[PDB]
Amino acid sequence: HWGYGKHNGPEHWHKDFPIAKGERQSPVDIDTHTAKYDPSLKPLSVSYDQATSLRILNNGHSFQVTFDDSQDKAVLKGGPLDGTYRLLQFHFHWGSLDGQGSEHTVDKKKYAAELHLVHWNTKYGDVGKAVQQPDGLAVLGIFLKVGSAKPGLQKVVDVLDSIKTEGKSADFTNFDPRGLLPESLDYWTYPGSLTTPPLAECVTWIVLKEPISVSSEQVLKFRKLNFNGEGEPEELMVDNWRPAQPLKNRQIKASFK
Ligand SMILES: NS(=O)(=O)c1cccc(NC(=O)NCCCCO)c1
Ligand SMILES: NS(=O)(=O)c1cccc(NC(=O)NCCCCO)c1
Ligand SMILES: [Zn+2]
Repeated sequence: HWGYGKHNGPEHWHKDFPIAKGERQSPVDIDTHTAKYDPSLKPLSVSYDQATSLRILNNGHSFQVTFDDSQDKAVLKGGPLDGTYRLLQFHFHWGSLDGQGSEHTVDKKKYAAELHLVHWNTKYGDVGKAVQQPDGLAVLGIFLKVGSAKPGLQKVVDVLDSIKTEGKSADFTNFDPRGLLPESLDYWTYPGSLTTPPLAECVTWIVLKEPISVSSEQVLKFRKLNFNGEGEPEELMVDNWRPAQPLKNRQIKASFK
């Protein structure tokens, strides 16, 4: 199957997912001197008060926390978005070294990791329908920088021992994703895609200006996860990021000056 190694990684994906070479692929480099401030962009509305987390799981390419999206509990609205998008899951991408790991870059700078909070457009009824639409998903991307610890991440970090290998999952109820946000909601936005197969061109990307700070010990625990399943040769889950893709006929807009 696909992965992030030399024999199944991003340079190979197009052979099974030809949209990998499409017109609105993600991630991209955000050139801060080419992004345009758009004073028409509304502030984001992050309404996570009623979020209901369910499980945390190792799916062989990241770890993911899932949420009950059977009704408008945790939603993302405003910003560039029309209508209401429900939080479905979040997951991360990270590096083997602190100078790499993020998918988006800022002026070619790579961050140690990147958080993706994945939301789907309720007008399409279910997520499978949404992924077929150019405005079906909104992913809120947040950079992780190595510095002080992020207290709202520690509960995630402390359970990763229990989902070391692909296919493992654990209960992860009563987790508050608001603890993963930075102070500012200033953002860049552009139309793009999923950054993993199937690479569907269905995502409004909203990337926050302000990174969150996580400690070295927190990101070390990401790097102890495994791509493999139990009983298989161990392969550390590191460098699960796609590099920046051609911007092509797109403009990145900024909500701030
Ligand atoms: N899904 S994909 O990235 O297009 C892809 C393309 C080519 C091979 C793979 N999987 C592979 O196993 N490639 C190398 C073979 C190692 C066999 O044990 C996935
Ligand atoms: N990395 S991302 O653009 O935020 C994103 C968001 C939502 C879905 C995906 N891609 C996938 O879930 N691919 C399915 C992989 C099958 C095993 O879990 C990527
Ligand atoms: Zn992602």
